Amino acid sequence: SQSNRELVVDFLSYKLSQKGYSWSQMAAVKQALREAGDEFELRYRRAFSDLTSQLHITPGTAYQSFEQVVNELFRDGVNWGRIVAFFSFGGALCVESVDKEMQVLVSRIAAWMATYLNDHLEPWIQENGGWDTFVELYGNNA
Amino acid sequence: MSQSNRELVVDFLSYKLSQKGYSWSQMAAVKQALREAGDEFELRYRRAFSDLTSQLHITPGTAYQSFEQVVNELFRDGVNWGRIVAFFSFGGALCVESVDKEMQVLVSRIAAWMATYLNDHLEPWIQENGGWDTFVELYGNNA
Amino acid sequence: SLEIEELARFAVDEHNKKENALLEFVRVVKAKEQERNSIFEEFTMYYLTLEAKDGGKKKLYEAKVWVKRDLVFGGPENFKELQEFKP
Amino acid sequence: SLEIEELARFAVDEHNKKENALLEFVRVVKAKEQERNSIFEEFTMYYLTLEAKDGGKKKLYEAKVWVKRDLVFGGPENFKELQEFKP
Repeated sequence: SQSNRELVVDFLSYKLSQKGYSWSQMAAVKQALREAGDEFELRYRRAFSDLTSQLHITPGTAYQSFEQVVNELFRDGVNWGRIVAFFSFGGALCVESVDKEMQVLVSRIAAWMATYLNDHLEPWIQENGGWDTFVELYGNNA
Repeated sequence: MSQSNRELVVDFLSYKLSQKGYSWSQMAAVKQALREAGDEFELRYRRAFSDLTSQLHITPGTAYQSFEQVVNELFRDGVNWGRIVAFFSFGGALCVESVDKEMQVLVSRIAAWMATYLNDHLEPWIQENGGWDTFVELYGNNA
Repeated sequence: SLEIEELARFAVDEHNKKENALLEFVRVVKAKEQERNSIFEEFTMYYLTLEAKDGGKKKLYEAKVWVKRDLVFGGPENFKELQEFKP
Repeated sequence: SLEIEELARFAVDEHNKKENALLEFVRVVKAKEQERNSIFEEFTMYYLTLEAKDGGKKKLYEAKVWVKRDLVFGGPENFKELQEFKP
């Protein structure tokens, strides 16, 4: 019923997205960031391999180790491209974790990513017009 | 802090996992299977589906009864997973047609109509046929 | 193996109807099936080698028969179709 | 202006390297620039008209030079490439 509403909204959001429309501004941001991640992983296959190889997450990995490697993306400053790289980095660490039957780490990586956004990126995002601006600069919307 | 940033993290991780055949959650697996089924339906039944969509053009005047009457055709011979997918695809087509006519306000009404139709006419069959988890095992592309 | 014989009979009977021919079904020599059953459609393709008499003379024929049901817009009815029939 | 001069000088050098030629840069006569960019990459595209000496005689040449920047991993040190060079 509430699950049935959630399926209807997800499906309609997808069908609108396929034509360049969006359910909501949040749906448009989710779609733009999904697409941007795929483009990033295509364009930066080799350089991205170099970044993921620097952190093999185990149950004993501390946030501080993730924070130090992520900081490398942002040493020259924050921009939307580097924020996309940061999301792709998190996604690759999750996939790697599941591949190794260390599913326990997916929830932890999500928490780390939210910590890193709060601490390092959100001030820049809010003074640069928010995710609404990202969709304006990257989204393929009608 | 930011609940929007948390939602974008979860959405992006759900997507990346799904691309490798993994699922954030059982709900994420149901959503992905229905997205894929809707795509397959629209490719296979392009011609017959166009005969269904042509029967209803929604305007501010259109009552739920007119929507119900057309969707009722779909399920005349009974409910099955393929017809449920068609139902979702029909609603998707009505939402795209609405936005094409600069009437996005109708999208929320169509979503409400679809949720009403599901709970009223389809949920009893879904529950006695093993629910959406049955749909995923059968149809899902999962690792 | 019994329901294969009915499809082979159908292939001969369908070939005779369509080509104004009088081939006489003797038996199924061999049969292969490939299937695609989804939430949308039931599809079986049968490759039958059969023996039939053409003016009393037994000869070998291969027939391709398709059986389909559309689970979305179709009836309870299946649909048999002869695709190919050659010696 | 000095950045335009560098790109004109690069265009002549790259032409001479590619075509075993000896054109001598004199000056830039006009420069147009367009920008193409995504969140990952910046292109600044220069349409240069330049004067160069061919065997000591001044002639006009059109060059197209691209300056590319990787916005994710790149440094300040950009990448020049010569796309076209014609009299």
